[PDB]
Amino acid sequence: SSASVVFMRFAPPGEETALPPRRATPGSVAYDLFPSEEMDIEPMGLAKISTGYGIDKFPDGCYGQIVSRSGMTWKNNTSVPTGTIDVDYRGELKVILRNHSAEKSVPIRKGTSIAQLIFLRYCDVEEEQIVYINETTGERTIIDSSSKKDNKNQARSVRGTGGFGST
Amino acid sequence: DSSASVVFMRFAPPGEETALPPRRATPGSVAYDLFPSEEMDIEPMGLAKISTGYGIDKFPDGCYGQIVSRSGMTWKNNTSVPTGTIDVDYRGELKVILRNHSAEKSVPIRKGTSIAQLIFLRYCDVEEEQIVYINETTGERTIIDSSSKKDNKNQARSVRGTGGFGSTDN
Amino acid sequence: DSSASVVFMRFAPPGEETALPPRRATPGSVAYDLFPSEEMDIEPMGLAKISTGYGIDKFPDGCYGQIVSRSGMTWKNNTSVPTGTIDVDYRGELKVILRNHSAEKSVPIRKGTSIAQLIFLRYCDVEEEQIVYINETTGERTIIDSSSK
Ligand SMILES: O=c1ccn([C@H]2C[C@H](O)[C@@H](CO)O2)c(=O)[nH]1
Ligand SMILES: O=c1ccn([C@H]2C[C@H](O)[C@@H](CO)O2)c(=O)[nH]1
Ligand SMILES: O=c1ccn([C@H]2C[C@H](O)[C@@H](CO)O2)c(=O)[nH]1
Ligand SMILES: [Mg+2]
Ligand SMILES: [Mg+2]
Repeated sequence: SSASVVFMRFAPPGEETALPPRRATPGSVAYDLFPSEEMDIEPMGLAKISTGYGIDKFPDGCYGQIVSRSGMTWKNNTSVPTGTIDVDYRGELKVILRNHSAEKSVPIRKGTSIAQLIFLRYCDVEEEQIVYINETTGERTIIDSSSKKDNKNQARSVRGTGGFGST
Repeated sequence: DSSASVVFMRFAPPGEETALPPRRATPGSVAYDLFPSEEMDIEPMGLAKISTGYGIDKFPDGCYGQIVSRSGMTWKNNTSVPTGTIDVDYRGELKVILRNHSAEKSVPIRKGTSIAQLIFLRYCDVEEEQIVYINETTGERTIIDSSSKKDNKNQARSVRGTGGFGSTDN
Repeated sequence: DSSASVVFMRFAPPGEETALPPRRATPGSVAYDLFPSEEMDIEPMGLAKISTGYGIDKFPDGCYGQIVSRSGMTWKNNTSVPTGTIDVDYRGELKVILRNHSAEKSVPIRKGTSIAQLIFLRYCDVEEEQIVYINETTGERTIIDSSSK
């Protein structure tokens, strides 16, 4: 089960919630996220929209990146300015959507997907070093070095449901 | 070898003028410079959809195409590329979405100057998925749904074709 | 082992005060927090190029560096990081491009607060490429060009 994902639905079974993440076509690279509640983003506004789902299990070597959908961007003059989901995040996925229109509001509706989640491959660094390289001599001075187990320069040990500048 | 190869498809017939082909500027460049097929001026606070003249016929194995902004275009012209996720079943022409954040200046779009860059990023094409409800108090896990890629769960349509830019929205 | 190791290069000499080093905030954090070398206030609707004090001497195998926005700086300060693609031959100092989307408020850039984050993303360094023309009506394929890295 290498190319597998487990989404966690925050609402109990039988309770009403957002439409589940879905892949629009067989070659779609991302899951369309839907809003749990409806709203209208005011001109020049910034919204944090709940999707009703979290990620219980990520595919191996991947993290989740929320990116904009081209239709929502172009037709509604928006952007998704952030969307990096850490692999220890246990909370609900929230979409940050910016309205760039000075006169029009953006409709957020239950049947229409607001952004998409892609599972990107990244390197979870095991070893790191900070070096100083002398521009004139070429001499390398090791300033510091750490292994992932060292948990050096850490904000906290457990992310939990903490996000949005929680560190 | 499909693992490290790409095939771009040119939309204009061979005996016709078109955009400069996607190309990597340096040996360490991670992305292909994209060029416009036609010229325009993006008005202050404007948003443009620019034709590049090319599509992707074949992606490198396990990769998709991500259109990202160029640092020069972003900084010198006060722009952004607010979207750029290319699906591996997309058969249409790549279009660059460029936003002008300047209130006073227009952005010049010219044939010899690159407007964005395209990176082939490694992603997971999910084969098996589950939706679960986790009750941490009872230590229980209720499977709401499960699907394999071939189940085509909650799909909009079978063939993407040349459809993009909200083609799956109502 | 080059497969999961990184070497950051500090631009300031060792006896000099500089930006806080790139750090992963929690054990599950996928990105390194970047900090400013100097303090500033980004004017309303402004765009800043902020020095971080560090470059990348060595990238993990098959990875490049992508500077992306932090959700706190985006949401609390009404910003975006509109660019951040670091090429694997880049020997300069990483600079964060931060846009202020507010019309009335300035963005404070302070030494102890991270301004963006750096992810080591896996990408394909293409070895072979072709440009083809596909005749929609006939299905015939004409190779326009082909090149190896
Ligand atoms: O667009 C975003 C950005 C972040 N987060 C969550 C997950 C992430 O690990 C944490 C802090 O970045 O907040 C979201 O829900 N959506
Ligand atoms: O910036 C973008 C975003 C999308 N698309 C196309 C390809 C993609 O698979 C489809 C649906 O987003 O639209 C582009 O050409 N450029
Ligand atoms: O946000 C950015 C984008 C680019 N660069 C550097 C590295 C890259 O290889 C070069 C050209 O894009 O400029 C930065 O320092 N910061
Ligand atoms: Mg889509
Ligand atoms: Mg963080």
